[PDB]
Amino acid sequence: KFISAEEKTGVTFDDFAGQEYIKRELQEIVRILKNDEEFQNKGIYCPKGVL
Amino acid sequence: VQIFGVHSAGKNLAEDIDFGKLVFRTVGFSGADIRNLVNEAAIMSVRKGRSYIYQQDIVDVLDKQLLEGMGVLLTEEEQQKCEQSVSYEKKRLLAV
Repeated sequence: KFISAEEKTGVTFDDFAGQEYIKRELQEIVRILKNDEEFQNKGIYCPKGVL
Repeated sequence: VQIFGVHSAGKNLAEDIDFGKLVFRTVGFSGADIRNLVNEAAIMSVRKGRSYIYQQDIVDVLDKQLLEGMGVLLTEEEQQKCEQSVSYEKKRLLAV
C-alpha cells in the first residue's frame, strides 16, 4: 500500500527545457495515448514501454 | 517487399509509395522492423498534417532513424543555427 497514485505533481513541461526534441517525441506518445481513437483510425499504435 | 505490403495494407499510402526503391535501406530488417517503419511513417505523415503517407515520409523516417544512431537529436532551427555558426572557408574543404 505504498505506490503513489498521484494525479498532480506540480511540475509541467515548461520546467524541463534544452531537449525539445525529446519533449516533442514524448508529446506525440502522450497525445497518441490520450487520442487513441483518432490516431488509431489510421492504424497508429503507441509503444507499451519507453525507456 | 511482401512483408511491407502485408504490414502496410490498411493505411492510406499515396501514389508515390514504392518500397522497391527503399529495399537497400532495410537490409537486415525483420518483420517487426518493417512494421515499426510503417507505424513511424504513419506518425510522421500525421506530424506534418499530411493525409496520406508519401515516399518522402518513409525517406524522412529512415533518415531520422539513421541520424538518431550517432547521437544527433536536433530540430530544424537548431540545425540551421549551428550550420550558420560555422564559417565559409572551413565548409568548402568539407564540401570538396
